[PDB]
Amino acid sequence: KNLLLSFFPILEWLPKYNLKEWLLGDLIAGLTVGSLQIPQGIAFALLAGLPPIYGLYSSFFPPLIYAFFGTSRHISVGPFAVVSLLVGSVVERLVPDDNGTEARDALRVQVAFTLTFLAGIIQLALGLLRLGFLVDFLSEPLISGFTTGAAIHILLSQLKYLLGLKIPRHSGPFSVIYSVISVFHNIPNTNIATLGVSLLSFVLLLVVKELNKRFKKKLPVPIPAELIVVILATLISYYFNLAEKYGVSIVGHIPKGLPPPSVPDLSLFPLVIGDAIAIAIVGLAVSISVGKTFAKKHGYQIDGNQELIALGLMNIVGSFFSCYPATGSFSRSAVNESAGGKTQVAGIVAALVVLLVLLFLGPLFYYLPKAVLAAIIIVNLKGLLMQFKDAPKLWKVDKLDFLIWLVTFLGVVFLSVEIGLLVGVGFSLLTVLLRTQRPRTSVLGRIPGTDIYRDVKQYPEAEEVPGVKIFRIDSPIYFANSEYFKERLKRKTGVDPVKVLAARKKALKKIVDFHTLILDFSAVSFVDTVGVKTLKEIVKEYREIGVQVYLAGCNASVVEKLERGGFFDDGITKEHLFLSVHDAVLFAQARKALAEQ
Amino acid sequence: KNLLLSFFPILEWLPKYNLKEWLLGDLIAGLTVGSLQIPQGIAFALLAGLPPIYGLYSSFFPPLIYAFFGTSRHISVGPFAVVSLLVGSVVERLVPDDNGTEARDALRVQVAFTLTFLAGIIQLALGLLRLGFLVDFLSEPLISGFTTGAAIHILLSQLKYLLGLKIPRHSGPFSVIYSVISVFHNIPNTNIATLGVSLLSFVLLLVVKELNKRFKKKLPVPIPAELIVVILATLISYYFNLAEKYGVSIVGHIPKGLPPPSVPDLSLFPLVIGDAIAIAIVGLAVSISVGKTFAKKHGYQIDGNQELIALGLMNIVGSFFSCYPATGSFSRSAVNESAGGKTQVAGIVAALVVLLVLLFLGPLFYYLPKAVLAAIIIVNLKGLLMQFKDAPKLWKVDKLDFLIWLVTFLGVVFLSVEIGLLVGVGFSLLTVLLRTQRPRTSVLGRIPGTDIYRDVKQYPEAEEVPGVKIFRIDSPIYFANSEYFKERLKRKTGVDPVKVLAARKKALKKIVDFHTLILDFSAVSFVDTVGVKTLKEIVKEYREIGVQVYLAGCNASVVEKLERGGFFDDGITKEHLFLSVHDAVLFAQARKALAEQ
Ligand SMILES: CCCCCCCC/C=C/CCCCCCCC(=O)O[C@H](COC(=O)CCCCCCCCCCCCCCC)COP(=O)([O-])OCC[N+](C)(C)C
Ligand SMILES: CCCCCCCC/C=C/CCCCCCCC(=O)O[C@H](COC(=O)CCCCCCCCCCCCCCC)COP(=O)([O-])OCC[N+](C)(C)C
Ligand SMILES: CCCCCCCC/C=C/CCCCCCCC(=O)O[C@H](COC(=O)CCCCCCCCCCCCCCC)COP(=O)([O-])OCC[N+](C)(C)C
Ligand SMILES: CCCCCCCC/C=C/CCCCCCCC(=O)O[C@H](COC(=O)CCCCCCCCCCCCCCC)COP(=O)([O-])OCC[N+](C)(C)C
Ligand SMILES: CC(C)CCC[C@@H](C)[C@H]1CC[C@H]2[C@@H]3CC=C4C[C@@H](O)CC[C@]4(C)[C@H]3CC[C@]12C
Ligand SMILES: CC(C)CCC[C@@H](C)[C@H]1CC[C@H]2[C@@H]3CC=C4C[C@@H](O)CC[C@]4(C)[C@H]3CC[C@]12C
Ligand SMILES: CC(C)CCC[C@@H](C)[C@H]1CC[C@H]2[C@@H]3CC=C4C[C@@H](O)CC[C@]4(C)[C@H]3CC[C@]12C
Ligand SMILES: CC(C)CCC[C@@H](C)[C@H]1CC[C@H]2[C@@H]3CC=C4C[C@@H](O)CC[C@]4(C)[C@H]3CC[C@]12C
Repeated sequence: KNLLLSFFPILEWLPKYNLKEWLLGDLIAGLTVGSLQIPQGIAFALLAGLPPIYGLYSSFFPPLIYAFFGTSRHISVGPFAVVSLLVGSVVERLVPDDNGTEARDALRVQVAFTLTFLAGIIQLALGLLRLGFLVDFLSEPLISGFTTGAAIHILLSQLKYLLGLKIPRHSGPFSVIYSVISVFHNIPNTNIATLGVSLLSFVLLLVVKELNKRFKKKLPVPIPAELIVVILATLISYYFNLAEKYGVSIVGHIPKGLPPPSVPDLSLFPLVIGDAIAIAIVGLAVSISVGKTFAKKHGYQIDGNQELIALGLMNIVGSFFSCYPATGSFSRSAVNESAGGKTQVAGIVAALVVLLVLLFLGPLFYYLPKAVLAAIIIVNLKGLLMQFKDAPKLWKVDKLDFLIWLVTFLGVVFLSVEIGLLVGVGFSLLTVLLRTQRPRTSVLGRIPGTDIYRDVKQYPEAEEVPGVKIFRIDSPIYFANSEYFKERLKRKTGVDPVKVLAARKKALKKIVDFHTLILDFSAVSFVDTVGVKTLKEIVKEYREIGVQVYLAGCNASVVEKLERGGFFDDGITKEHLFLSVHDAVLFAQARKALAEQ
Repeated sequence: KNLLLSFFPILEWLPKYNLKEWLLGDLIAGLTVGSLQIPQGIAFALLAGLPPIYGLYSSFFPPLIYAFFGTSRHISVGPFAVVSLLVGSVVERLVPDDNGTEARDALRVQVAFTLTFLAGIIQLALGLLRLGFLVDFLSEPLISGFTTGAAIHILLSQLKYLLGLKIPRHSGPFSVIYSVISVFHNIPNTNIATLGVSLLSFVLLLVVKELNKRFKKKLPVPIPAELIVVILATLISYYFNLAEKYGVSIVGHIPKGLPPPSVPDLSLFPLVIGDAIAIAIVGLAVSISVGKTFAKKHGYQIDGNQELIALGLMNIVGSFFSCYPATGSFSRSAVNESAGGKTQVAGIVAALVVLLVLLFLGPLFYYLPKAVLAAIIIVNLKGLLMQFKDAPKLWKVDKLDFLIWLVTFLGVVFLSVEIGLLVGVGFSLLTVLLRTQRPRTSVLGRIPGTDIYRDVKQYPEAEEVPGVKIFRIDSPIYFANSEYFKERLKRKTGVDPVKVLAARKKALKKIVDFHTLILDFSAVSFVDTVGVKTLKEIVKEYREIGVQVYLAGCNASVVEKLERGGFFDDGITKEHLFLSVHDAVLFAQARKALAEQ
């Protein structure tokens, strides 16, 4: 049925695939992105603490399962920097670095699989419960700040491998600080051959990227920079024999064959559930952003709920077949699009490229120096570091949107990467309250010879009507701004009804300008519980000094809430609800005349 | 100067004190409230873990120092149940129950003094920084829930002393549950003589309270119930010798003489700063509520800032002279008023009554059974338990105000009393966002033969103007509700400008009803940063399909924010800001006519 085809998009979009103007483009794109996934795969695997094959596994399985369940047409899923950073934190925290290496690595990969499992389950859940609207609450400033912060950590991590130092470090509170000073202390312990192969690597990378960018096409497929750098460097470190002589650290044994089916031991569930929640939220945020970017630009739509289901299935399947959490990324996605990716056929093609390297090529990457992997990670990190361009832009336009960006970024650099995200998100939510908490109240008068009413301060043309004081709040009346409203009503109408009643009673036991306040509720989007209580109070007080309160403006839902909340018995009737300020004004004047006689 | 007289209110209100119609009333009230403070003082001291004299000290010093710095005229400050509960938690947590007794008691009273100190400093601070407006954010449902929850704990605590069991218990997560089952297990270990003196005590208390309530005045001063019950019971337990024979636990030695000046050792500052923050916030909340209640009822005003300074000075002085945190309370305050309290002279008088009992009477309360103290605490707790009457009231009117009450109460009973308060307060703040997050949007039309515009669904009379679509949100446009606004604008105007541009471009590369949207911003109280960005987007999209967007309504502050945020260059000019929907409608129609020719 339509349910089965919507819960497995492949069965809808694959039959309609036109093999003539697309298949060429998707195969080019697949080869381009596979050439990119192999080096980065292994890189991002080291950054995460796991052995190097996990990057090849994470680059093979995820993109397939997403091709099946996925709605986006330009996203490439796989191992991406920030998630790898988060997985790494948890691994090295639950398995410190202290036969021995294989024992530690076995426990490491078990922690990884638990993280992948839980992160997939959370994402799957959210998508089944149709809570995919909550990925809108993750502002773009929030996510810019968080990814830029996380790229500062990932840059500092890869300095140690790039020089050849053997520094231990942490990801805990203020860890970047003592990590950078740790590297400044140990810079005399620099391996010189490791700095050699690092700088050689960067030179070849920038040369090939600039060359294939500026120089002539003469190619259906672009020049794969990272691949050829890994290849030249592994050959150089095998011939000149860097590993054993000069002491340059190399990638270990990469085992041949398909992944082994494994089981995430949920014995570690209470240790890792917190960081699995952070992985899951980061993954959704980044992947769905990218989905939406390319969907907007190419004139189609993604479903946020089906996207959550797809990413969750991909992680859970992967958890079973020896992977770590994948996600989409704007880099691979841009590369996949610029190469001429049209469907998820490109994802399937790229995964077959990683498959043939898992199976055959395999242990030729024995003599690959870890410095060439660190250099690849630093040149990929350009993307996220160029987002510092966004702190001035936000600054100019909206300063609360610039604070979301700064709080999140500082929170991520100079505390934890989990805590950064949490504090950022909280601040993001609070900015809506700070926008609505001192709203813009006004006293309105009639423009002469027109039956429109506008602010009397801002439009000096407008004159107040005799006997009728009209006031207009331009916000919801809720818990955040309701005391304020009642204050500003008593200050801009120039009357406090309880003080006036006190003076009247004092004078009567010893022995106001207006007869009608019209509240214009055109901009009251909603009222909550405190709101209805505050409006009850205002009406009761102004009944006591003998002033009718008419509402002129109320939307349907605000009238229904006022009614449930019991606003329509204490003096006010539903016949004091008018459509526009004018209709209330007329009615007010008329009652006054008919009562004069 | 006026500063010195406002920073020491006594120097203003004391000279003007008329000695003829007031001094009698205040002396009656002072004696009534002192008769109440002695038994309760000692009671609340046991409830807090400290030795019994601390209640007499806390009943003597605080009321004096508040008389000097205080603005309220009917509040009585002193030891009150809920704060004593909180101090007790911290004491027995930092000093578990395991020569030995004096050593433990010395460390106990040191913890107490640190709490009093810090709580006074926090309250003093808040009042100097003029942050006394933040005590408005503490809803009445919040505080009803929290005090009712805390009275459940205080009732369960005093069951053990009332029967004679020797149960240990905690205040940690779900502690009420295992505390009640602990008492159900150990009910066979009931002392029978202790249950005797408990039930005797309650009988005498209810008899004397009912008697002096219903029966004839024949008295300038009411009958002090708690005092005469403590007196009869101590004499009974001395004559019949309950302590040694039948094993009834008694109050220890009450030492004679004034307090010793002490120093709160801030060596414990990092252990107790969290609970000192809870003490401080509870104290302010309760004391200032009461201040405001009696100020409203008697036709004067308190300053919230001067109240914070007064309560903080009182706690800091007291911390030095061997006290534990005091606060106002509605019970003593009601007793002080009903007796005929007119000024803080009543507080000074009551403190002299406690002074003469500290000095002289003193160790006659050796043979006082602790069961008579527990019974006094249970009959005083009536006050706070009758607030369960507030959960149905809130239920009827506002269900979000009923949730604030329930979340806080359940949070306090079935988790910690600190955590209850925190969760309650958070929920309280979030309810304002939930009120304003799906506001009431409308499309407005002109009432025929009137120049007022109101909802076309709710007022079927109103007709839309040709060419002009008028929409009105009734809320702030901030982070919480801004995506919603833009959705409902495209749904109720029946046009999506980006889809319309896409269709137009598709048709043009192969080869809407209106010309003007008027947003009525009369109820937009405020706009925040996300708000200005969302309004930029709407205007830019509707410029692209060739529809002018006019704003008709905006208050001063919303126009200034739109201007800073850069809203007034991307198509919109400040001449598209009108006063009322009518003036915009006229201008819209007119432009359309003048362009037809
Ligand atoms: C993605 C990254 C982030 C991670 C995700 C984080 C996830 C965060 C999750 C967030 C949750 C978000 C969901 C809320 C949706 C809003 C819609 C809404 O509530 O409208 C209402 C329906 O809803 C209700 O009112 C139903 C309430 C009943 C439920 C409790 C009963 C249990 C009783 C005992 C339970 C005891 C159990 C004990 C167990 C120990 C409709 O209301 P209405 O009448 O139309 O008028 C109101 C005004 N509006 C709504 C119209 C504006
Ligand atoms: C130390 C650091 C801590 C970080 C915390 C960060 C701060 C938290 C951030 C808060 C953001 C919002 C979270 C609150 C979610 C409310 C859920 C809800 O709607 O359920 C409701 C009742 O369900 C309940 O009874 C909920 C009771 C508690 C809520 C648990 C939330 C998860 C965090 C737990 C953490 C556990 C920690 C484990 C140990 C550490 C009903 O759901 P509903 O769907 O609305 O029902 C109506 C149906 N429709 C129609 C509306 C659908
Ligand atoms: C009681 C129980 C509870 C316990 C208490 C809990 C306590 C909670 C405390 C809560 C705090 C509440 C106070 C906020 C008051 C609101 C008024 C307000 O902000 O209006 C603005 C003034 O304010 C500002 O904008 C000033 C911002 C500058 C400060 C930071 C600079 C430092 C730079 C580097 C620092 C580095 C240091 C590093 C250190 C490690 C005026 O704004 P505006 O231009 O008029 O327009 C805006 C709109 N409005 C305001 C008009 C609506
Ligand atoms: C585990 C449980 C934890 C419970 C936490 C509960 C959740 C928290 C609840 C949050 C409620 C709001 C708290 C935030 C207060 C903002 C302060 C502010 O305005 O300062 C600003 C900058 O100052 C800063 O740089 C602030 C940096 C951090 C804020 C600290 C808050 C206290 C909690 C710390 C907890 C420490 C924990 C210790 C170890 C546990 C400037 O102040 P300002 O006056 O606006 O300046 C402009 C001047 N006028 C004109 C406006 C006056
Ligand atoms: C998309 C590609 C082509 C970008 C170009 C890559 C090469 C040519 C350039 C541009 C991006 C550059 C890196 C971007 C980020 C940093 C961090 C900074 O603290 C030191 C320089 C360093 C490490 C740069 C070194 C040189 C670099 C790798
Ligand atoms: C270094 C980390 C903390 C990033 C934070 C950078 C922030 C604080 C800096 C970076 C660039 C800065 C902007 C650079 C240029 C201008 C233009 C000038 O006419 C007004 C200030 C303004 C708009 C600056 C505001 C502050 C700013 C946004
Ligand atoms: C203000 C005064 C006069 C109120 C009257 C006090 C006496 C007569 C009455 C009314 C208040 C009563 C107590 C109020 C609260 C409770 C808790 C409940 O779980 C058991 C009964 C118990 C313990 C009551 C016992 C009798 C009691 C002490
Ligand atoms: C026992 C603890 C958890 C206190 C919670 C009590 C709550 C859930 C109960 C207590 C009394 C109840 C109210 C009692 C009477 C009525 C009148 C009826 O026409 C509608 C329901 C209504 C309004 C009930 C709503 C739920 C209610 C408020």
